[PDB]
Amino acid sequence: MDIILGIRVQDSVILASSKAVTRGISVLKDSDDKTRQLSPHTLMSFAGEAGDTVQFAEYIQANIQLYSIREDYELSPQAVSSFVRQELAKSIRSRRPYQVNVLIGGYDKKKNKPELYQIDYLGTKVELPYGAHGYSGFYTFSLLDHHYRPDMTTEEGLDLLKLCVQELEKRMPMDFKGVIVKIVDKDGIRQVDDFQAQ
Amino acid sequence: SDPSSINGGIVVAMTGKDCVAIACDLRLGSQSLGVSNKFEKIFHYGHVFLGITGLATDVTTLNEMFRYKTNLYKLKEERAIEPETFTQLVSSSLYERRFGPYFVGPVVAGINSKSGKPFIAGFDLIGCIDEAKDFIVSGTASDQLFGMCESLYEPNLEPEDLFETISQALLNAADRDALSGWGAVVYIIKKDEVVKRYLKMRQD
Amino acid sequence: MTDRYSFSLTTFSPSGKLGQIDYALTAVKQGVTSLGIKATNGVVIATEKKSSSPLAMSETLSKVSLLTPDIGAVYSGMGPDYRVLVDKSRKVAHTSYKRIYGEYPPTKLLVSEVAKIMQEATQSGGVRPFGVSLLIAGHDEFNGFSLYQVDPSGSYFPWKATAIGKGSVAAKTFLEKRWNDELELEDAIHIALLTLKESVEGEFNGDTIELAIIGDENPDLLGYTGIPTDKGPRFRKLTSQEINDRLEAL
Amino acid sequence: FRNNYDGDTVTFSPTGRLFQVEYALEAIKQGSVTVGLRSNTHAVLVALKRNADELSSYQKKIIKCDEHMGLSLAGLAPDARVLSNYLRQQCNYSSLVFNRKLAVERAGHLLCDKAQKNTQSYGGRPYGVGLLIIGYDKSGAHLLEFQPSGNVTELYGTAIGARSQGAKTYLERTLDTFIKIDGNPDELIKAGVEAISQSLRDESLTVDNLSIAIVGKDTPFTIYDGEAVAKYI
Amino acid sequence: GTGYDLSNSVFSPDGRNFQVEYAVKAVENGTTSIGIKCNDGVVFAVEKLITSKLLVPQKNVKIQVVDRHIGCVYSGLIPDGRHLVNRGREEAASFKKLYKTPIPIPAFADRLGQYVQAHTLYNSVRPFGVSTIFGGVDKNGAHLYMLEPSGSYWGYKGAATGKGRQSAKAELEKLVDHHPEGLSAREAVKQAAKIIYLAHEDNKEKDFELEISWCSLSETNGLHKFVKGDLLQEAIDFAQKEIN
Amino acid sequence: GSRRYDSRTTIFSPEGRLYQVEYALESISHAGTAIGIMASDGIVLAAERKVTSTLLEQDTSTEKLYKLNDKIAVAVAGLTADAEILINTARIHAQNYLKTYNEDIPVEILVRRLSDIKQGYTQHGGLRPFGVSFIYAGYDDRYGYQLYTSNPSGNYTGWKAISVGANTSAAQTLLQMDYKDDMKVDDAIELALKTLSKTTDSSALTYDRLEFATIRKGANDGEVYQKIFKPQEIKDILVKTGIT
Amino acid sequence: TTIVGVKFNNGVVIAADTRSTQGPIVADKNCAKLHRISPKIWCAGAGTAADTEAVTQLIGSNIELHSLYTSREPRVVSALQMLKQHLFKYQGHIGAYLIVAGVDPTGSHLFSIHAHGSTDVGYYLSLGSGSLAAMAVLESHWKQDLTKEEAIKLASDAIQAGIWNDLGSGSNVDVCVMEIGKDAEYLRNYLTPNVREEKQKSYKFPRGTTAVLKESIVNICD
Amino acid sequence: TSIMAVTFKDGVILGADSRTTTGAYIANRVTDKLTRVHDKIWCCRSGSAADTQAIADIVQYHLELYTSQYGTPSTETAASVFKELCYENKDNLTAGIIVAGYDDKNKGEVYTIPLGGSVHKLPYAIAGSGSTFIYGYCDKNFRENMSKEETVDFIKHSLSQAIKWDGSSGGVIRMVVLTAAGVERLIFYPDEYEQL
Amino acid sequence: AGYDRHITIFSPEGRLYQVEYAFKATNQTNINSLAVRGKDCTVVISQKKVPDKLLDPTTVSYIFCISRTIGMVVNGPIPDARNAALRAKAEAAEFRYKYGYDMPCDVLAKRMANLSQIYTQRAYMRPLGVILTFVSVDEELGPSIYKTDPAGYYVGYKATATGPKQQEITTNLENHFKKSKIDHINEESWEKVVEFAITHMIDALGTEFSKNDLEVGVATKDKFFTLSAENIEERLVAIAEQD
Repeated sequence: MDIILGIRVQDSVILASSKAVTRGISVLKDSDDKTRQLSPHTLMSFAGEAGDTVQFAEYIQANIQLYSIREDYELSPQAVSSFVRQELAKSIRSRRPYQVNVLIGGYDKKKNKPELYQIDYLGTKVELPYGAHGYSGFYTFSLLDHHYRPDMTTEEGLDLLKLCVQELEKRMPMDFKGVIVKIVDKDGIRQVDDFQAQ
Repeated sequence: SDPSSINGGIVVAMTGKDCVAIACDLRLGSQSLGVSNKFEKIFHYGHVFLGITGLATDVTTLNEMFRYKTNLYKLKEERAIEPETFTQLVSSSLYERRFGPYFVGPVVAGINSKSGKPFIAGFDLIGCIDEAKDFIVSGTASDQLFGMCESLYEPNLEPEDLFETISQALLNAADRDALSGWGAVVYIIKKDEVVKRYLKMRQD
Repeated sequence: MTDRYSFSLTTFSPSGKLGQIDYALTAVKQGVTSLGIKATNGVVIATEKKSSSPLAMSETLSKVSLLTPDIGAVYSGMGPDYRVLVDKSRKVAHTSYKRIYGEYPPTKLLVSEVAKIMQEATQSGGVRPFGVSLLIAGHDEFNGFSLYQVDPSGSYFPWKATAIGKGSVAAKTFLEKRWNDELELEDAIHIALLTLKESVEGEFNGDTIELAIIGDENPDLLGYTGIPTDKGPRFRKLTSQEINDRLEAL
Repeated sequence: FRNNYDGDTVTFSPTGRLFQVEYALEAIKQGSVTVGLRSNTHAVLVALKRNADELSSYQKKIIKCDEHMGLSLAGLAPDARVLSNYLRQQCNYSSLVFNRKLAVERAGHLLCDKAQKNTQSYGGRPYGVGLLIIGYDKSGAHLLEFQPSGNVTELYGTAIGARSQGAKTYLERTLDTFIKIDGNPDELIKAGVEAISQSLRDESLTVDNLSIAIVGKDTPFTIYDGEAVAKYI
Repeated sequence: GTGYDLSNSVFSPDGRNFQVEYAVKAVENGTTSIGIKCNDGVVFAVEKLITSKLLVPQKNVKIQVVDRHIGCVYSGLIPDGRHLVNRGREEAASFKKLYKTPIPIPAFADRLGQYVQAHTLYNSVRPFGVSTIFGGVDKNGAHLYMLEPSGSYWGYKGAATGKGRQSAKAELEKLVDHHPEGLSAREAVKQAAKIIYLAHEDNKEKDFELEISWCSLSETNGLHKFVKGDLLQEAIDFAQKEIN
Repeated sequence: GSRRYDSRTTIFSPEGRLYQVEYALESISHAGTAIGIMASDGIVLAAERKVTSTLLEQDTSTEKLYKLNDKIAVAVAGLTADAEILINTARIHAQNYLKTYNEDIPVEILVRRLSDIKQGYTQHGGLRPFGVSFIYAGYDDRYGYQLYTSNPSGNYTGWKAISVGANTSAAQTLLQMDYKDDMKVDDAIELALKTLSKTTDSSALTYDRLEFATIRKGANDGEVYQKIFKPQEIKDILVKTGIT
Repeated sequence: TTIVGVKFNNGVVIAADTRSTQGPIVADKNCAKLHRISPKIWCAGAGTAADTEAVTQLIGSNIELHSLYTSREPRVVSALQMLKQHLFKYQGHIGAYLIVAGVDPTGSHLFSIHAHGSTDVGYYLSLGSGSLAAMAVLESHWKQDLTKEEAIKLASDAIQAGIWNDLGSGSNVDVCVMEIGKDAEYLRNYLTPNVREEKQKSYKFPRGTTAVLKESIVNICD
Repeated sequence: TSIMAVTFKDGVILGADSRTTTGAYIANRVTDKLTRVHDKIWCCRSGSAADTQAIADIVQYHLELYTSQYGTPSTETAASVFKELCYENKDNLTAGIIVAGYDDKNKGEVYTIPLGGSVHKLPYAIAGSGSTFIYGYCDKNFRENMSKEETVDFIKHSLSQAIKWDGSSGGVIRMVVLTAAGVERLIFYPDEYEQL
Repeated sequence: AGYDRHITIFSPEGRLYQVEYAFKATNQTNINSLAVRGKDCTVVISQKKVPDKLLDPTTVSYIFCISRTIGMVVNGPIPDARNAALRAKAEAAEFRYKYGYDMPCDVLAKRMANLSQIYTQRAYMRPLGVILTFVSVDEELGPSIYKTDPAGYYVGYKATATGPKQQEITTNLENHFKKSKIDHINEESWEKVVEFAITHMIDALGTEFSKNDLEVGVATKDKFFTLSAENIEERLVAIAEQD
């Protein structure tokens, strides 16, 4: 599968997502951004079935933006993830389920704390310090189980991810073409344009 | 494939002297991959406790469903639902999905606020109620749990004693199951108070 | 064909009155008197069996009906409307409660269901309100004994004692005089009989009066034995004989 | 009286009348005249096309339903489109399913029943148009008259619309004559134009004003307009 | 008050349904038609007013067949009549499909009866503007019926409706009295042609066309058939002769 | 047809007003008065029980104050039965929200949903509107204590103090006269009782004729608490405030 | 499971063992398999437990409502007809196999229903995995015109054959007697021939045996 | 299962064994396969017991409502209702039904509706798993217009043979005689027919 | 406003005029009927009037066989009567199918009464202008008479009468029972109960009857049937040899 990683440090949540989009024998694109901003402080990454993936991300984005406008308020990260979980949980028992896994990284301005939610296509949600979807988790959970620390700074988090991406670029069979990294904190969502060699 | 073996997990309930205990492990994995060591499977509505094993998404969904129903029930009845009544509510809610069931193994534990009598019950995924007086087990290590309970259990244990018995039953059963363990939490319930303890256990 | 009456038949008039409900209440007013009295250990509801012909068998017509083994109902107004309401009440007690919680509904909730059905006949398209007022007496573990009145509007209220129908004003006044919070069931039955006598013109006996109570459990009316937690219904219709015995002590 | 019983088609008057149906019939009378007549080999339709301005066209009044059937309308044009379309479908069904050309008599029964439904139900309205149906089937030439009341009748000839009474008396007179115009279409048409002109008064049938249609033994229902009718004025 | 006659299913203070009654007016204003029950069948005849010479003779048939053993004729609004027959046909087809045997006349009568009565139950529909005479032969004899706009119907020895129902009924009553043993299909056809002629006096202004049909166990084998050619003329004459 | 009996409950008057809404409001104006007052540390809901008797069971009664949530409650002025239909759907909407977002529903979202349901009976369906006006008292972590009001039209607004039902004009003037932004729950409780006391169409204002509720954030805790006063409790607060 | 039905001179009796199993594991050593349709119409089921239980309560609910509506005692043939038409509709997907017995104004009755919707009538019946062991007994001792006592014995012996010889059955014997003129009498645990012997040791642990990482009080009140 | 219907001089007779098996196990050894859908219109069922019972119950319902409106139904009409149900629902049914009835006008009649839902009127009919074994016997021994005694004998011998070779058939032999005289139920035990 | 008299909604007096006018229609046929209970039978008698000579007397009836055991006599216009008869038959056949036993006389009555109550509450359905008298020998209750009207009302009777001269027949029957002190005709045969019925029909109406002026329906254990002109003539003869 594609690489979808997330790590929650002291005051931010960082999401790293592979850039490759491959079909059969060809890597069609190497600059794919597997993410959608749901609200100024909530970001969602996704991996899964070819078309379902974006259709789901955009459908969720549309709903959150609608709520924001209607209520002139921003739902908390926990609120948004519960909404996403329910959508997936409905889907799994529908005619053709959405085959999409997501990571929701958000900064809760009311609690002043970053939050990372991992949710699979079945609607299985869990809140974690770090998470991953696909085969990635098989090399990153133990890596992070070892190197991760609660009080880490955003900069330490990025170095921690770099350690993850290097492990993946070493042992994973596929060429996922690097990752796009985004930070979610009290000031919003920004993209680290320099990870191709940080 | 088997919805009941994807995430893993166990729950066990026991009756004692004017008390009941309900325990569960904390694991949540995806086949061989352990994913979360903080996934609790016990919930409560008023003084009624519900543990749920099986497919995690359904565990979560069912808890939100019963919180929702017990909330309306309280607003209408003007009293908190009792263990016996809740057991019936769980049963009918499960059977209502007879041909598209929730893949879970529910367990109810509590003390009837009016009779003070301890109560526990189990259910299969479609609602069949198992009402034992001693213990109820559920999950991927249920065989092991049945073994430990049948051996370790004895009637009218005092809270402090029932705690040792329930904990040893859970702990040793979980250690013979690849998909259970990774932490555990035990609830000791009494008419007046409820104590919650996290156990120390193997992390492999 | 096809009911094309999809609009309300009860609407607000310039004064704010809901005509059809008002008229339904007037129908209730012409109806035979009925009352209910709550004692400390029971409730009694009663009414007159106003036989429409000496050739008719007044027993084949019950104005007092069992809804659940611990809940009974009586009325004043249009008998047919009551009959269908009883059928619907008995069924809603199952579909909306027993089949979900495995136990019969407490008096207040079943009353709430009936009231809902009646409110809908006040707003749904193509119908008229029910021309009746009911008195529902019952018992349930966490609420004890209770008595409720449900009017054509769907409104309901709890009572210590009350009367509806023909001579309700006089009957209520008489009840306010004899009622106290220490009455035992037999006392209420007695006061009930006295109140009903003032409303009856002709014969007053166990064959012209219909009376039932909600009291202790009747294991003898259960139909089986072997289950301790099942002690029998609390609802019991008094027999013609049981009524006469109490009339001699009138 | 009437005013209290003409609110909809689902109400009988104290004398057993259906005013909405009668009012619909009135739309026909207000319609331009059209005539129909048949011999034993052909059936002809002659219709007077009416125009709004001298800058407008003369609204068509003849619709072809199949190679062997067609009709002329008087009254609400849209209602004619609906009915003729239903007729086109019934003719079509007969051919596709049974490989059989629909009998004019059957077409009449079908129309009668379709109109009858809008005279016994609430919410609908009767059709406001009259139709003259001509056709050649397995039993020769035919002419039918359709009224919104649902009444359809087979005749040798007839006319509907404003002043239709003129042409009708003429045909009832010329009967023995035209009914024998077999094997000669031009004669049958001329006999038709003569019947129709018996209802003129305003003007005289011009080239872009006259409309004729014919069908027969070896003549598929075809419509003639303009220059094509010049040789008949 | 008033206005009880503006809506179909409304009961007037005297328990009547005025719209049905107005439907009857439409029936009495119609052509006359009759039915005569003979010893092994039934005959149907009807008056067909010749509006003009333009009406192709013998072409606008009024009597209708249902299944293969039933005849139906009616007076009033013709379209309503066809409507009722279409229903009867669907009704008969349904009965045969499930029970195999063609529908018995009594059974058929009720099918039309219930359908017609149904049109007096709601204000969203209008009652039927026709009285229908119908019948045929079945497993146990011949049966003649007449159905009113109210949905009311009974079995008859003879029946008439329309403009000249009184003349007809008078004639039918004579026949009933002078033939307790029973008329024959052959006789009934003539007798029917006569009554239509006699009853045509209540409309003697316009010329008419006679139409007869019958269903006899012996004369038609229990199948409904129209009377044509020689048998028709022979009946026409029998009338023209006794009309003087 | 049916059209004849259709009142057309959803049309405009020549002045652009909605008949049924106006008439439903007229109905509400005869209902027991309900008052709502918002303070810095809580909210007070008080209502006068219209019509009572010696035999009415006040301990088991509730005709004006209902709990919708653990953080939201309403005071009713109008048809009790109508109110119950709306209250129940409001309770369901609150639970759907909780199940969807795992957060209690913000007070305004719930009030808006209920008001929208009412608005519908105003624009389509041909049914009569609900003869009810609500005063919502609730608390959420975005706006804290809030007081809203909705009526048959489906329109809603926020208030510091408001009244619905009978004599709101008099009640409003009295409230607008003694209310002060820095009030306190206890001050409000007293203001509410005094107002009802001066607007009542009854002799005196006794406890058996009242319903009281408060939503406070008990200092000794940190959470929000709803308290629907019990008969005795009302009798007490009645003497204390000097109404005995 | 082992369930049986036996008619006698003035009524009918049904019995069943009390073992509930999930695969080879005994989940409930003393469940009650005898269900009530109405006061005097009892039922015993085998097959998908949730199904026998649900189908029994559904028809039971409707039987009560029907009884109230007709002012008559429920009839066994009504429970039979409603059950079978329901089961038939679900083409066997509702795995309920039942033995319904009872007394009503028309007499005493004994029927068997299968998941697909077919019914049978008889004087003695058995269903369940213990079906054959029980029937071997019934075919060996049944006789016409049994006395209430003989019936209880025969039925009781039948469940025992199943308890001892069938792995799908065990524990106790539950009985319910329905006599034409009296109330139905439910005899829960009429027999208890399988009491667990006193254990050889007590496994009561010395307090402190279990290591705890964290503790706290749980709030129940609102 | 072995079932048959035989028309004779005075009407018609239906016969059947009483064995119902689920595999090699005999679930019922005294089953009553002669099913009444009307006073003098009965049927013998084969195939799915659940299916044939549901069919019979519906047919009975239709004939009861038929009687209420049009009087007693012909045997042909009863066979027609069975057919309609079996044909129209052929994909979800496994039912082989023999309909037999006595009419005063038509006397005794026999109609067989096999698996497909087709109908066949016959002098006599045999069906069920055990019937294959008696096609030869019945064909050689059947005669039209036999007497009640002869018909009961023909059926008793035919079925005893079917029971003899077919393990799915057995128990007792039940018969139902349908004539103007009424309805008569007959039963024959093993110890009698086993030695024929 | 004035439409509270066209559809079934309340009048300011809480009355349903349409239901009252429906009651009026029940006498439109100017026929009287009565029902009495024997020891083990139930008899219904109804005048039979056939004015038109063109009618087939055999097809004029107001007695119906609803089921093998239930009989129903109707007082009111024939079309509504047949509408009611067809429904009752369908209802009786369905009950037997779903519940496994014959629909009881009183239950069918309640069912039709409920259906009637509905026409009384829903505006698009008009009440039927008929009164239905159901009879049978119920397997649980014995001889039974249950009558339903356009109001949705129904009750059981010891005996009852219906039609224009219902009151005269009623008081006649009332007097007889005040005398006998029992609630039924203490006769063993239905023939005699039918004779009692017709006898009192004559006394009360002050009229003599031929075999074609009456119509008789009888209910016995497991069967309800109607008598033929001849079965009745035999009855008329018997009563004649007493007066």
